[PDB]
Amino acid sequence: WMPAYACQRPTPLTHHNTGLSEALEILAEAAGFEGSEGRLLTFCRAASVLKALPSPVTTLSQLQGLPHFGEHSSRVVQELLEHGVCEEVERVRRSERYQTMKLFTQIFGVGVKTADRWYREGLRTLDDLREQPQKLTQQQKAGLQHHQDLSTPVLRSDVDALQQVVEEAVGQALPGATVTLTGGFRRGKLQGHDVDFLITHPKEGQEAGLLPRVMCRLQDQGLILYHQHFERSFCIFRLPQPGSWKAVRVDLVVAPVSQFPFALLGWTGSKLFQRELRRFSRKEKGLWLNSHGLFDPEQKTFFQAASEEDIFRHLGLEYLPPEQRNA
DNA sequence: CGGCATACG
DNA sequence: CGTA
DNA sequence: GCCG
Ligand SMILES: O=C([O-])C(=O)[O-]
Ligand SMILES: [Cl-]
Ligand SMILES: [Mn+2]
Ligand SMILES: [Mn+2]
Ligand SMILES: [Mn+2]
Ligand SMILES: [Mn+2]
Ligand SMILES: [Mn+2]
Ligand SMILES: [Mn+2]
Ligand SMILES: [Mn+2]
Ligand code: NA
Repeated sequence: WMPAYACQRPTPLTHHNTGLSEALEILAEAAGFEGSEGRLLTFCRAASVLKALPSPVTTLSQLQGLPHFGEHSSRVVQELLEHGVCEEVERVRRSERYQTMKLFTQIFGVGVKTADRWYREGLRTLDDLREQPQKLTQQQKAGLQHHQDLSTPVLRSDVDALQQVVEEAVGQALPGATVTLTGGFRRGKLQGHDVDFLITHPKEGQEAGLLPRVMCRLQDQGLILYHQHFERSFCIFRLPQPGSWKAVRVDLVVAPVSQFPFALLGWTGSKLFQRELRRFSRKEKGLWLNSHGLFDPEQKTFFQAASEEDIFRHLGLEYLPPEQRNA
C-alpha cells in the first residue's frame, strides 16, 4: 500500500496529518541534538509517511502495516489521538537542553557539535555568546549579528526581487548563463528562511570560474553583507525593504550543464527526499547518486541525464514534480 | 546484526 | 568544524 | 527507531 522509501510516493507540501507529523519531527530533532542519527531518521521517515497519506489518521488501527511505525512512533500517535498531547513530546519541548540546542543550532555557522560544547560550558542565550566574541568564527559572528533578520521568513516577493539582482550580476559575469530558483521555493513553499539559486551555461565548460566573478559583482553593488572569501557560495544578502532593508541567506551554486539535472534534483530537495533517493539508488539499484551524477560501479560509467525526468527513469521510479517531493 | 546520503567551503 |  |  505505502512504499517504504519516500522517493516512491508523492508527498505534497500540505496534507492531512499536520499535527501528528509535527510531533514526530520534534522527536527527530531532539534525537539529532543527542547525536542519534538513526533515531532521527526513523522519526523523520515516520513523519513523512503521515504526510503522504490521503486522509487523517483517526484510529491506531490505521497505522498497522505502515512502514517506519513501530512501538515508539505508534505510541506517540496513540497518545496524540487519545489526549491531544504526547507526554514525551511536551517534555522535550519544555526542556532547557532542547530549547538551547535549537536556539544555538539555528545560528548560521553553528552546528550540533558546537552548540553541544557551548551547552556543556554553561552558555544558554545569544547574549552569552555575544559576551565572549573572541571565541567565535567570522561566520558565527555574521550569523549572530544578523540572527534576528535571518529568523524572519523570506516571502516569494523577496525571492523575485533577489532573482533579478542575481541575474544582472550573472549576465555581466558570463553572457548566456542562466539562473534557476531551487530549494523549498521550487517545491511550492510560499515562505522560507533562505533562497537557493543554481547557475549554469548551455555551453559545457563555459561556467568554469563563474562564481568568483558573480560574487565580485554582487559585492561591488553593495549587496553582500557576508560571504566566504569555488562552486557553492553561502552568503548573506542585503535585500531592500520599505525605507530600509533586511539580511537574507542566499545560496549560489554553479554546475556545468552535464551535471545540471543532478544538481537541480539535489538542491530542490527536500533533504529527506534526497537522502531517501540516494539510499534507494544504492540499496535497491546498485547505483551511486549525488548532486554531480549517477554512477554505475559495476561498469564504472556515469549516466548522462538531460532532465530530472531522465534521472527518475534511470532509477526505475515514477516521476515526481518538485511540489510532490516535500518528504 | 548493520545500516542509516553524500557532497563542498 | 561549518555549509547544502 | 526501525528495516531487511
Ligand atoms: O532551505 C531548505 O530547507 C530547502 O531549501 O529545502
Ligand atoms: Cl540512533
Ligand atoms: Mn522507545
Ligand atoms: Mn492514555
Ligand atoms: Mn533552501
Ligand atoms: Mn539555502
Ligand atoms: Mn563539483
Ligand atoms: Mn545494531
Ligand atoms: Mn537504537
Ligand atoms: Na546552524
